Amino acid sequence: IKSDMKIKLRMEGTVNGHKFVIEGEGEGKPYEGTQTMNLKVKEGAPLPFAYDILTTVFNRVFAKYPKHIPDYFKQSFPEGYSWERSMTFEDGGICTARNDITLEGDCFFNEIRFDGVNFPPNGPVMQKKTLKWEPSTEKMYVRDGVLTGDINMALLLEGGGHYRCDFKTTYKAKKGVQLPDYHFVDHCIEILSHDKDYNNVKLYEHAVAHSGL
Amino acid sequence: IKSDMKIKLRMEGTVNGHKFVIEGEGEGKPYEGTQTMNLKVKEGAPLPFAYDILTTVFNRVFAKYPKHIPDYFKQSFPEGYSWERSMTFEDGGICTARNDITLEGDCFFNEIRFDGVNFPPNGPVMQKKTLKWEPSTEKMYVRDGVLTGDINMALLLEGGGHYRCDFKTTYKAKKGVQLPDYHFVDHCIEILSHDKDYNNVKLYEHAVAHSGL
Amino acid sequence: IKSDMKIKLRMEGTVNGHKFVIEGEGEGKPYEGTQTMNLKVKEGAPLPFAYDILTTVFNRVFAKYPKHIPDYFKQSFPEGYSWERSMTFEDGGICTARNDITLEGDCFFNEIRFDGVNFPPNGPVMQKKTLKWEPSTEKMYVRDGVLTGDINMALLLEGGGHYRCDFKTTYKAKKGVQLPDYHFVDHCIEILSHDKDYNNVKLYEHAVAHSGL
Amino acid sequence: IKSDMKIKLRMEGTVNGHKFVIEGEGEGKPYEGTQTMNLKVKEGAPLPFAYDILTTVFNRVFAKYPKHIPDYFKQSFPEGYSWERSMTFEDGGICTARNDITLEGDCFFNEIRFDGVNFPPNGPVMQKKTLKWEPSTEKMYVRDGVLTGDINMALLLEGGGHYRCDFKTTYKAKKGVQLPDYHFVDHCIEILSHDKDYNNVKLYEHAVAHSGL
Repeated sequence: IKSDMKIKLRMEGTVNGHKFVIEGEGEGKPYEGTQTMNLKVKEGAPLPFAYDILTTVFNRVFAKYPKHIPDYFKQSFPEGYSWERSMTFEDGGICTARNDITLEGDCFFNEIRFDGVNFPPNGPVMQKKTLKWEPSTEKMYVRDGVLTGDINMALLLEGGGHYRCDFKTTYKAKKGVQLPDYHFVDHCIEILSHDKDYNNVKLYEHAVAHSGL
Repeated sequence: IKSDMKIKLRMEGTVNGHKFVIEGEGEGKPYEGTQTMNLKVKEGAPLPFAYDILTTVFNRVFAKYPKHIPDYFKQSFPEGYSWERSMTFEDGGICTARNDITLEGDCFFNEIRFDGVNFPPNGPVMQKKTLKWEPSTEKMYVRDGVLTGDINMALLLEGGGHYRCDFKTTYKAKKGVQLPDYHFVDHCIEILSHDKDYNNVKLYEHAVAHSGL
Repeated sequence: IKSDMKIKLRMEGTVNGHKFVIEGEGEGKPYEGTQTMNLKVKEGAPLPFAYDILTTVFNRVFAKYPKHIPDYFKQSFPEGYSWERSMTFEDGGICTARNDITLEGDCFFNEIRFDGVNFPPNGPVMQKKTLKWEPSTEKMYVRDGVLTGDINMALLLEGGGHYRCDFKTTYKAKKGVQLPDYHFVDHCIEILSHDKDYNNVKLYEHAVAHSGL
Repeated sequence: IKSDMKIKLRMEGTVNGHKFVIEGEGEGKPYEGTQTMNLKVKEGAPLPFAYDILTTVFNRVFAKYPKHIPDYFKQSFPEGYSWERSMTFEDGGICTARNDITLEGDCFFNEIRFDGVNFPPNGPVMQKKTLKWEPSTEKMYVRDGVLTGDINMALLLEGGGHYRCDFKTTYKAKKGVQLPDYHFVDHCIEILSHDKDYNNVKLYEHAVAHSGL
């Protein structure tokens, strides 16, 4: 894991019955906790739901970990790691997602599956009324020998107000690593640019681990 | 929809990272609320998780509806209907599932996707310690012009005790149908026979709609 | 526990900051699974929230248990039992409640505490837009040597539609009793009459235990 | 609200049927985001449950708010504010709590009610196996004209591992105040000293508001 790394991904999913495929190519700085990616809808264009529900699915290797907190993710390579996540929205929408992350040369490959169910037809996801995710702080703790992260996430909505989602992600190293004590990862994710129907999206994330107050 | 109907299905899914395909062929009696199916694992054998998590995913057409409760499901054909479901287990395991149900001649075809995440590695699902689902009563109510069913489900476990799961299923007719008032559907599902690793399973369900006490 | 029993109760609670006391006197038939009660607001009249949230707090002794299902509740007397319940509404409202049930002569005394928080100010509870609870089926199972009941409950709302609440009640006998296997209790509760601000309410419940389909 | 303020409180509650009263006296620095309190069990000693479940119930006035984030709490006085909270533990334990906060001279008075239900008898709360709350980051957002804070909280347990609780607190000013945009409050709470059965406890909290990464 070098100061500069490339990223490639493929997501296949279904949300509200709508099948899609998205591919991404980007780059990031693992030790600065930053990454940027260009994403293209390859099947199912135009997506009928809020693109924002996908974006946090598009790798905690890209998080700046201070010396005092063991870095579960960077420690996991070359073998790498996978994660699974549930996203429980406050109106009963539920998404499941996974990523199997491999490293070849200077490039992370991401094999992703995303599924979304029970979104109300007049809700902000199906009506595409989301603006952005707010920054967040993920709570990281060991459970059954692997790392779990829980996050209170919120989408800022058109015309004001927020739409809440609770994330639970289970991260699993493919080798033994030094496990961290309870800690936090601050995140900020943003769509830098997109075209009209989000067929093309440029995405960015900054993340930094810390020990709280 | 005749007194006797055939059923065919294909499920593709991933649970705990493990990819699989299962195909099923069966028959049922829509007006008696009964059905039986033979299921075969076509890819991913042997499944590393409790087969029981799948079984309720393997069609509320097969539910005996009395004259006084509009039958959302039978009314929906020939066009048919689809459903989406989240299954929230008490230990944080979450599954998402969907079925798109079509009718050709005397045969229902079921296109199914199933995804499971966040199952604890020492839990009853990953350790295959489930015996059966208990019978249940699904609560059916209209929400946003479509039908929602919520169920408090429980797996009876090896060595006693239960493992709870909450189902929320959204059922969507592909045409206009007379919508029912709040009602119930009693269910009982059972694996009639299986081989050692559940590569072959014979499954049965009985369901009856009612208006409660 | 005779064919006819009297009931007296006192509830103290706070909902949305509003303190109240309600007292009740009634009668029921334990073996027929029926009871009726007259309730009077003694402090905090007029209640600023939907009275319906209280009613299921105003004793599973009054449930008709068939010979084949051990009756945890009737078995518990003369010593009696207590219960605790959480009520999780779909809009984030949460109530907690408890009842300590004693028997003196032919009369059950009920010491009740009820607390409600996080109800949205424009929601159906604070705006008093509830009509009734729908009938329900409670799922009963043993957990840690005591009985747990889970219920998918729904309030029918003014102008149509439902408002969902999930009940979890833990029932604790004050002596050893034969524990039942997994079973169900059907319920129907209804306000028979009330005055304008629900200062006076006549309430009824019918409940019957069964083994499902 | 001065650089130094006094605090007095009274909590009445019931957890697992066990009634108690606790009184507290302390002091804090509202603009430094710190406070300390001495708490005494006045009724129900010795408490049969983990004292830690109470501690975050023992005032966001004591949070350091930077100039760029409107301070909902400090703005609310002299009239003051109240809050309600639900605490949803991962094993089904649920607590409800409220605080009505008044200011007289240099002293905040806190009228508190706390109720806890559905705690498993062999769980860490009833078995008193909690060590401390981990630091946290509360997510603050406006909803229905008032402020809501959600927190992923975790108790560190004896012998390792964590026990998760999700907090939702609704904060209500008793006058009009400038409402803040989405923000965060970092918290750290600690028991500085206690006697054997927690009849006497010295408690401390540090909290700082921020805008995330």
